[PDB]
Amino acid sequence: MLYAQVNGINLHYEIEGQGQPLLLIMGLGAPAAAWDPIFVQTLTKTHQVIIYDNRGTGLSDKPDMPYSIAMFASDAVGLLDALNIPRAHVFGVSMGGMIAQELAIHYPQRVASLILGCTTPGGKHAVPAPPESLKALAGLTPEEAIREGWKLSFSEEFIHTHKAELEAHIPRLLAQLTPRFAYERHFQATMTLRVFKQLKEIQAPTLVATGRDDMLIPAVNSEILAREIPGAELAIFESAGHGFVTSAREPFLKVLKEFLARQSV
Ligand SMILES: CCCC(=O)OC(CO)CO
Repeated sequence: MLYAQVNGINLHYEIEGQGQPLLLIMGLGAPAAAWDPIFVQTLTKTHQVIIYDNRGTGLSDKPDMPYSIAMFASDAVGLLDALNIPRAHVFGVSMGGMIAQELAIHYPQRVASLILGCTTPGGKHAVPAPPESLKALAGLTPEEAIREGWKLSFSEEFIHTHKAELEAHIPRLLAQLTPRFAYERHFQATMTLRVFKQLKEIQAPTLVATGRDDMLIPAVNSEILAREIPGAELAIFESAGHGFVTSAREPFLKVLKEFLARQSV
């Protein structure tokens, strides 16, 4: 129901809670509805949490044009401008983490602190998973694509013991599908990231976090990020993968809240 007009397009967002602003940036082809709800609701107790649909996703406009990480970052800053927020804590997951890096480099004045979740600096120094594995875009229903996607983010035992919790998220994901053309624009956007050499210039206090057994974005990329960014802290969660925000939710909340309690806008 709420929209901000940014760079000539409409971006759907939701904002909740009181406290310092915390902007959450979601990954490849994923709308705000993809956020773990307990994670987001818990953060609203201490922070004013902003979530949103990147262009191409959810209820935002979906222009069929080349997308880039710079463009996504410009959209995020424009959202903050529309909300009249001069400075925000930024947490980005996966491609959202790439957007966050771009924000910290090119718009440092807008970024109070930086949290980089299961992400990568891209380029020849990064380690990707096979492009093949990013086929959670098949011949499958959207529902069965989501269930197959869980195998990339969660262990078999986690999927078994948390079945009801995972399945309850399906309707929220199916409510606004990312169309194939937009998904491809997001995928190509991931190859426009040119930040490795500039990571050392990031001034924001930084936390880098991932699951050790991430099969989609190898966890070594977090070690690379943490090494390059001055003063960056590193949190690797042991029995967890790409879906660590869900499968390591309480340990990550504890680390994230402790990090944020030492920060300000
Ligand atoms: C500072 C803006 C407060 C605001 O209007 O949003 C509220 C109500 O949704 C939650 O933060």
